[PDB]
Amino acid sequence: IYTTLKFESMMQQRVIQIRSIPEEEYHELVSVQPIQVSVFVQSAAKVFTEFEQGCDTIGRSKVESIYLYKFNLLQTAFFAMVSEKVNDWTQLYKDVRYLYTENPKLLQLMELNSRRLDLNLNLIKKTIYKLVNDQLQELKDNERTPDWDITISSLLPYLKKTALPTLYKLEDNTILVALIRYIVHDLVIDNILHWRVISEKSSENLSEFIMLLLSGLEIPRLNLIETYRHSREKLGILSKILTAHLKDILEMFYEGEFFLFETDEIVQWIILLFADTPTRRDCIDEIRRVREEA
Amino acid sequence: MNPQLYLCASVFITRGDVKSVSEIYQGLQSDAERLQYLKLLCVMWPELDAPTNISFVLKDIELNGMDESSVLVSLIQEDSSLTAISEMDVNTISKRVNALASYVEETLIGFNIHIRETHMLEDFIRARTLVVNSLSKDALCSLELLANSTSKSLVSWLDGILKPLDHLNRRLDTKLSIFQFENLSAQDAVSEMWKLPVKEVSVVRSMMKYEVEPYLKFQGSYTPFYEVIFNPDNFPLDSINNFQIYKYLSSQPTPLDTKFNETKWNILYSNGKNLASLPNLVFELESLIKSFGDDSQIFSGISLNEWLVNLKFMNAMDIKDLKSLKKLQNEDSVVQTSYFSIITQNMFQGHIDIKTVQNVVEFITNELQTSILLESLLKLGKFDILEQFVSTSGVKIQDKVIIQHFWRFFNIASNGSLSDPDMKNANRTLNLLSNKETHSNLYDILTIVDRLSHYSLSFKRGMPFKPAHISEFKANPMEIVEKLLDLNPKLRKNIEVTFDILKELYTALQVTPSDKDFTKEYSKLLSEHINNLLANGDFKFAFDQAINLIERPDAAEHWVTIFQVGKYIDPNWLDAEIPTEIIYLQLGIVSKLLHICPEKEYEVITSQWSGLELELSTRNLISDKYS
Amino acid sequence: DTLSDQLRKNYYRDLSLFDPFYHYLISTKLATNLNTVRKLAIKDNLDDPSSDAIDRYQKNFSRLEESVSSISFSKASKLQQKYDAYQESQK
Repeated sequence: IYTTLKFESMMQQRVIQIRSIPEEEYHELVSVQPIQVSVFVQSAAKVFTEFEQGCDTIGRSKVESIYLYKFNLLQTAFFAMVSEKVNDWTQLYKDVRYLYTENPKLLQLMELNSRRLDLNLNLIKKTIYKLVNDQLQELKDNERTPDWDITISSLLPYLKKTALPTLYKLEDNTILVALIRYIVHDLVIDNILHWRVISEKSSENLSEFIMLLLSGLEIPRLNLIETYRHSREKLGILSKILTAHLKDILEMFYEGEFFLFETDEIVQWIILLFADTPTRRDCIDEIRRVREEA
Repeated sequence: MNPQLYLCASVFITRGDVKSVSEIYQGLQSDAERLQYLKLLCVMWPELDAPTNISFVLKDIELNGMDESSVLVSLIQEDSSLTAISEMDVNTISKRVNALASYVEETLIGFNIHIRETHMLEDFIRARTLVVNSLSKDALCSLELLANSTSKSLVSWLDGILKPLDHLNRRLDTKLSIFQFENLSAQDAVSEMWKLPVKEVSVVRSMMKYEVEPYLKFQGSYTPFYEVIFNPDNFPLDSINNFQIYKYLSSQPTPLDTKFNETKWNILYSNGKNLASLPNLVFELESLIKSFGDDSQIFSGISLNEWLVNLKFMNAMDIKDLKSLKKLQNEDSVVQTSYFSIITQNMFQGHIDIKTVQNVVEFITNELQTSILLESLLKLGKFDILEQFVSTSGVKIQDKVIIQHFWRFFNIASNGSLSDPDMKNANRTLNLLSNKETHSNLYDILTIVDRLSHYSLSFKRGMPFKPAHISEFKANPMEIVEKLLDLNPKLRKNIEVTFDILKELYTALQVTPSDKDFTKEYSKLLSEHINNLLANGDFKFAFDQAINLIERPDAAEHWVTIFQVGKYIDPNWLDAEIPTEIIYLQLGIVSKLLHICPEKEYEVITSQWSGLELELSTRNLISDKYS
Repeated sequence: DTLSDQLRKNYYRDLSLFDPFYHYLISTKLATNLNTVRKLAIKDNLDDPSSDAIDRYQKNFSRLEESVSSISFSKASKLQQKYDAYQESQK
């Protein structure tokens, strides 16, 4: 109870120093390695060096059992505050990965940070998830007179002047691949597959829409990533499926143009858009069978 | 007279023989014979015979020149019974004459009357009246003989003795003889007259007019009236009848003696205290005092006019007697000041005109009397008349008296509204102040108490807030705002209005704020709003205000209220689970709080943060049931 | 009754003070007084025929009238006898 006596009180000396990191350091940016962090990040190195420093006054053995409790808790405490002092959470996220680069002992700190990001991605996903089905829902209720507004004032401006420019600030091209993949695969196309039917007229409406989607999901820096081009090619192929009479459709399959379509998906796309005939039949068994022979 | 004629005459006299007795009387040649005959007639004539039958003695004597011997001769001729009486031996005749003359003289001496030769008829009528009255007890038994007399002495005796005695005897059913009444002292005679079966003004008036006034006028002295009747022992002034008899006797124009006015005053001055135990006492005293005339010597150095002036204020002084009024002159200056202040306060009650004030001026330190007058108008809420009087007279009320009456009205007021009669009177009272700036705080107090009356406010549970209670909150004006937030749900979101009320309370109560901007008071006020909003389920507005509180320089003093937002749980949330959005907000405020809270609280604040972060990590943010 | 008693008292007093001449005068004076009271009682009964004044008179004065009449007659007779005896002595 002597050892407990000092451990909570030096917890106080670092916390006073954290409140003491001068306020103007959370708003100014310093150049450091190339990434740019805020002026406080480098001062920040001292606090967690200083926690190891404060341990010398009775070390481990006398401290081993709560250190992880006490270490993780301190990492958690610092993390929460700087979100309210560092306005731009993306500016915020970059600082935090840089700190746990400098000293790879800040385990909880990365968990907090990676989850902080997961959140911000989901925020971007949720807002975008809402618009697309809704425009698609909008298309759904008035085939004849769609309100193209859903796309026009909020979704694309979001992407071009809001969603996407935000994502540039975070700089990690593996992740953007995860986001673009999300919209194309899990959002847009899947809802489209699950309508009861995609009216003959709805498809062209839908055709005007998605293409508008391609226009806002083009990230030139990524022409170099494989699935980025495969998503954009595929979507390019999806609009084309949507506005053709049956004969052009078999022609594509054979051309490998169904490279990005499962036979399951190829037939399902056949099943949703056009009425039952042998014509749909000869073509469907042909694709599953040529797919069978290969 | 001839001895034989004297004996014969006595027989005719005792028989009531008017003819023979008148003929003998007209035959008498000398005044000595007439005197001897009138003595015999006075005693020996039958007392019950008509007084008119002896009226022949009042007629002038016709000297018919009949000799006594010729008359004696005719009488003995006509009545043979006289022979045995008149024709005896000389010694028998002398014995008869001497026995009869002794009886006649002894009878007259028994009445203390001597018939004088110079006044023979007057003394005969008086003697005969006493002889007859000794038998009949009628004091007017000789009225027919007296009415035929031209003697002023007999008329004065009739008016002064006989008529008073006849009225007294008829009134009391007494049979007092003239001789007994004339031998009473003047005091005893007046004492017999003052025996009244009932003491009423009508009875006393009849006795005065028909007994006492004629008797005292005949005696030539009114001294028996003041000694026996008109004294303090007979006039205790303890009944309306005794007082009205005193007023009636005090107005009699006889007697013009200084002793009357002294005795009248001694009755009023000794017994006038009993008058306090009449339709209008002041008017009765005024009428009595006016009846003395303007003789200042009677009044112990106060003029008639000064008494009449002083009488007008007796009701205002609660003084009911002249002796207590004179005693006020001997009282000290403090007692005199108190009485004069009561006079002015009583005279100025109700609706008054300028003449009411002029009457007090005619009666008239004047400054102290005027102060008591103004205090009485203030006391009675006569503000319209007070404002009119102050504007016309130029008299100023002392600011101390104004402030005393302000607090009197303010402390009685039932509520703070300027519609309340006592709040109106308190406000009117402050408008009399010559310098409003020196007492600005009293107007600030009226203003804030009116503002507070528009809200639901209670001093204690079940006790209404009165204006007077505002002074109890001087040590903590925030407690009024705390009670306002609890009782008025519309104020919970209106921080500007409650901050304005708090600034007005500090101004009115002369409480010094922490700084010019009320920085600490506003932080505390914001803390009380957040606490009240959380207690009422309004997490949104509590959160918005806790973001304003956390950015304040003194936010560390209020860390508990900020922490309460970070741990808030609404029992009406779905499944009693914190909505996911609210978890982000609570994390939101708890780690801003980690930068400002006391270092000793870091563990508790971090534990709430980690509990919310763990809960958030369990949620499927894609299919969030608690969104 | 008071008047009858006062007349009776005065009469017997005056008779007791002391020649038949004195008692003759006292009885004659009382006879004249009683005659005046009689005349008054008769007048009252004439002015009001319902008055008992005559009966009151007879009740109160009859014995006194009888006594006075007897004494007056006795003394008048003694006066005459003394005179007749004197006249015979002179003859």
